[PDB]
Amino acid sequence: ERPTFYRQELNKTIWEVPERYQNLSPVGSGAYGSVCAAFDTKTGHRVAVKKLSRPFQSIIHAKRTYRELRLLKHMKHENVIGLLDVFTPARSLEEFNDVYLVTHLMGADLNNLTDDHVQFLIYQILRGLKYIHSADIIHRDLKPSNLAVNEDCELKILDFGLARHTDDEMTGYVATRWYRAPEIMLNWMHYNQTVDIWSVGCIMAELLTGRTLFPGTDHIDQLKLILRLVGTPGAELLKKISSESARNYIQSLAQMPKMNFANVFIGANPLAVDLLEKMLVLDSDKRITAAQALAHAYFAQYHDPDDEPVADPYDQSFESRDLLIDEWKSLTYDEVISFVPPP
Ligand SMILES: O=C(O)C1=CCCOc2ccccc21
Ligand SMILES: [Cl-]
Ligand SMILES: [Cl-]
Ligand SMILES: [Cl-]
Ligand SMILES: [Cl-]
Ligand SMILES: [Cl-]
Ligand SMILES: [Cl-]
Ligand SMILES: [Mg+2]
Repeated sequence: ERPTFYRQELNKTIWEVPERYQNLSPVGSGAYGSVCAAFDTKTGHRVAVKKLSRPFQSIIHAKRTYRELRLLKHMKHENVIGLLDVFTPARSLEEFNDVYLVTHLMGADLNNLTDDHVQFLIYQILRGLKYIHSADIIHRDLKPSNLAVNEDCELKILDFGLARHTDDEMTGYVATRWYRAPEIMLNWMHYNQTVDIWSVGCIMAELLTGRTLFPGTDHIDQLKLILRLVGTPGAELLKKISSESARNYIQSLAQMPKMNFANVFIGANPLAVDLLEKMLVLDSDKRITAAQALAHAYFAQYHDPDDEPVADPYDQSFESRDLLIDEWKSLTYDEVISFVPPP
């Protein structure tokens, strides 16, 4: 049976939601969309409710809406954001126009530390990342503002199905670039899931020192900071930079050796230094993986190979499919009506 819906004026729009959701109030800066906090009377959770803005206005927007719903419906892991509910007030495909998504309300992020704290926080990021990567999903945007943390230090990874970041968003002295792997920052080559391990290394360093690792003022300044720490590329990696122009620019720089990480991260646990050296490798083929990193001695007090699960298979063949607006809309409607809530 369909629930009863009620209407309220929120975020310059009329919101129409099931009676179970009460005490709606706008929250956040708008970085993830148009979002309200609420109390869910069915589960007892404080929740975040997102109303999608013009979901089917173009082919690009319609496919992005379908992508967000597919990703959120798949993610079922303690250290990753999950979907509590999805709904529409429409009674048929013909009147379907708005989509609402519901998740747990998270109070703070990593921006808002003993060595034991660093162990637990990085362990949880890697546990969630092992799950994400087992489904052949690449996050691309791990950074402190995308990591929700509660009073008991428990952590969830955020940011799935939103618009790809623009060139302007990545320009200048901006946190949205400081965590990016060099091969994606400069479009050196076709990248893969190894980009996310670079980002984890940048996050871990910052928790240990209290300071951004590579706070570049622009793309080139940031590359210079990176190469000073990890060394200039050797002939093996240069061959793999398929961009002719990017390869030529790199060879204009004087060669530099990799620095001594024990003299950069002064006083840190030697096991933390060792792990950072294995994450912050310029050649992405040679970086440690999430599954390998969980078994590193730095995490000995938390690692349990019987409690680090992998994901069900995730079919993303739709990503290479060309459809019309109304076809993406119908696929999205089908995914709304088939949703089954978690236990
Ligand atoms: O990455 C996302 O899609 C979300 C992040 C948290 C804030 O907005 C959301 C609301 C509902 C479901 C998901 C999200
Ligand atoms: Cl209800
Ligand atoms: Cl609707
Ligand atoms: Cl951030
Ligand atoms: Cl992106
Ligand atoms: Cl030189
Ligand atoms: Cl699937
Ligand atoms: Mg993002």
